[PDB]
Amino acid sequence: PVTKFITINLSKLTHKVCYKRKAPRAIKEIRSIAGKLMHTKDVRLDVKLNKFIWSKGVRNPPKRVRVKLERKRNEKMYTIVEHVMVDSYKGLVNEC
Amino acid sequence: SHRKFERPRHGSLGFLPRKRCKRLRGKIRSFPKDDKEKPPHFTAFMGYKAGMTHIVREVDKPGSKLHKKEIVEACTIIECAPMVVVGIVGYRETPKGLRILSTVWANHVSDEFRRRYYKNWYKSEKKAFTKSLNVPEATKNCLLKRIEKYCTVLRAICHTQPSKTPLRMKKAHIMEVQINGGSMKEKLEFVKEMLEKNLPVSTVFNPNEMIDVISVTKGHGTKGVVSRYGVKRLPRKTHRGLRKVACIGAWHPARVQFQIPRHGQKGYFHRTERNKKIYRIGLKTDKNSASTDADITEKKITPMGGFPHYGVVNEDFLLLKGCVAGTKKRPITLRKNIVPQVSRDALAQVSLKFIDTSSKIGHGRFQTSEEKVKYYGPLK
RNA sequence: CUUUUUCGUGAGCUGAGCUGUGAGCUAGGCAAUAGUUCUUUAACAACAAAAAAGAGCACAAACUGUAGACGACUUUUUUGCCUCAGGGUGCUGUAAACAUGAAAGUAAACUUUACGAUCUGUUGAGGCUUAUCCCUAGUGGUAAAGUGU
RNA sequence: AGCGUACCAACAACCGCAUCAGGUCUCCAAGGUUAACAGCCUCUGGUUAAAUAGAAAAAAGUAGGUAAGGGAAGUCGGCAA
RNA sequence: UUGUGUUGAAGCGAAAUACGUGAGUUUUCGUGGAACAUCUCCCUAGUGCAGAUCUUGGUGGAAGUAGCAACUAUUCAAAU
RNA sequence: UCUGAUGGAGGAUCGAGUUGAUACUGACGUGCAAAUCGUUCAUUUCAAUCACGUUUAGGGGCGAAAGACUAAUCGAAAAG
Repeated sequence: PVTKFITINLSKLTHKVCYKRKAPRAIKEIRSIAGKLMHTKDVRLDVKLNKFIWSKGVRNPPKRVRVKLERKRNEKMYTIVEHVMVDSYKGLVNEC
Repeated sequence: SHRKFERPRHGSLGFLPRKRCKRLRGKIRSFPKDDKEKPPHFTAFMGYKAGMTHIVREVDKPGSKLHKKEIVEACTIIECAPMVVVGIVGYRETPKGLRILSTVWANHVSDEFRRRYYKNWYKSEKKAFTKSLNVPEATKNCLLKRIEKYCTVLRAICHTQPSKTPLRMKKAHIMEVQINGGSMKEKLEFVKEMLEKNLPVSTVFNPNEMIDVISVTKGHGTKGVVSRYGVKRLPRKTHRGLRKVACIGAWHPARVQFQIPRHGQKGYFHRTERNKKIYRIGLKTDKNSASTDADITEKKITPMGGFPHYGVVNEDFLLLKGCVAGTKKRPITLRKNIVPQVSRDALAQVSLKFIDTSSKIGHGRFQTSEEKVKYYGPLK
């Protein structure tokens, strides 16, 4: 069990995708990144994070999202992904 | 019946099959013919494509519409960190071709060299070249004497040093450079002296010298016949599409000929281009590698902001007139001309006045970052 | 096979004695037998068992993008790499907010208060910049070890 | 008094061999811009469903955009734009 | 006319130191579970198949292939 | 005779809808479809359009006439 705060550069993850797939691609990328980082196969995105990613329509998600990954014990391990409201993104690094 | 109007065929049949190259490294098909008079010397080198810039030079062609004006030329930068000479191979002539007598190694080889022998070096235990480097000098000299006795072609195995470059690849590139020059004994001694030391570009080549480049072209995957062979587009009204060859052969022979352009792989081809002139051999040690006598500004070759997609050229390099096949970071083999060139262009002494180092990202207006900050003044 | 012995090579011993071996000389006495032939089982190479003597990689995975329809190819896997950040280099063109600031003019009070496209200052600002840009022993991370030989 | 009275009316309830991009009569009819029951966007009502999805993203096809300089030299013909 | 069948008929699968020149005939083993021959001579016919874009039925290679493309578009979490 | 209004005629004009079908000789052509799809195009006060009802039946009908149409069938329907 562990908690990390990371920024994800969604621009370089949705760079190549079509207009009509950018927000779902960002969601898929966030899930995959959190799963790779936490080494768990079951990762659950918070509904508020989904809302934030979709806030500007399918056409454009935020270029960067500051996010919190928490590991919980209930195959047994899994991770929760939560949006973190930030006033800025400069100087904001990965922390455990 | 005959064609109504003649026109030459699309593309050359001398570069067939247009298939992917076997390897990424350029490979010398044939070394320059050995001249027994010249002192023993290396005939080839390997660098990596860094990028391109342009230079200003003063023409000295009497009767040319340019002559006394300063013209701009495109140049390719090849980062040439010194290689390491690690081995010797002797070839003898047999009716079946060249046959290797033996290859002898140096006493010590770098891990960079040993890496080329592994697909998974990280998880191996690097046992290559560990117990064959403790051979006695008696048997080493025996093999060398046999090479001197029976072999007629001498080659030096040497490898690049990718750690000196910004490349992600760590395993060295290995090749053999044929030693052209004096007798077999002189060749043996010449390579024996520098059997373990660095081989800089300066020893192999000179400024203002015409050389050849061997390298693999930039890849493009499968391309249509239009972009691969240059065939003409069909009119707009064509029912099943227009980007194709209309007739791919007469009724007879009842086959498709190999000379008919088709879709397929384009690029990533092995090409040996002749007569690229060396404009400058820039040295790692000096701080004004990109300076000229009409520039007197303290600046190095790397353009302001780095070489795009490559990095920074921190080592020896050469400035080649014109363009060179391959992408950035591509290994590029440089070879001495098959026969020495005596043309006016080959013999000319290039005297360049300016070497551009503005940013090659976007449209750079400054040669140095100091110049940029001086122009803009203080900011927020 | 026994005896008389001569001359050439190998082991161990110390250019050199001896033993084994090959080729001989003298003398001697000792064998073959399956019913008339049915291939004259005769070579070579290999293999199995038992005795006697000594003798590591690759795939996958994650990464990469000099590669690519998929394979394949180029890479890296702890001075590396990925990530984010900082810096550089560029692209666009001066962000939001605030100002008894401006503004063609207008209206409402006994010299001020309201409306106002737009403009100005803070502001060459702000945003973006590799996803196939560059630099950094900067942050965090770098995962189970599965398959074949 | 007797008979009809459910439901669809196509979007899968009809006819096209089908849960078929076709066909098939009538009435109601909001706001903004506007000449306008046009186009485009929106409120009420309805929907987020379509004989599939995911990834990659080359050739080629198809439906499109944009192209320096020239401007019909193309082509049977300015077809198409 | 004179025979074989539940101690296994017809049929069918594989066969045979089998016979024939050949259409075939006759046997063996297996399977099968109820009928079957008659070559002693003769009578009788809806009596013999490779084909007919033959008829009906079944089944292939094509091939895990073409394809599952109009109607802008889906996402997060939960329940069952 | 001239000028300005008023007035609101016409098998008048543009144009959605409706009704059709010019071109791309576009797509599709083992289609969504035994005639569809896209763009383009013609048509909209009248010889206009639609529904239901009703009449005309096969060497017959019906035809602003193409041998057109008469239930995917027409230089003689379909069924037996």
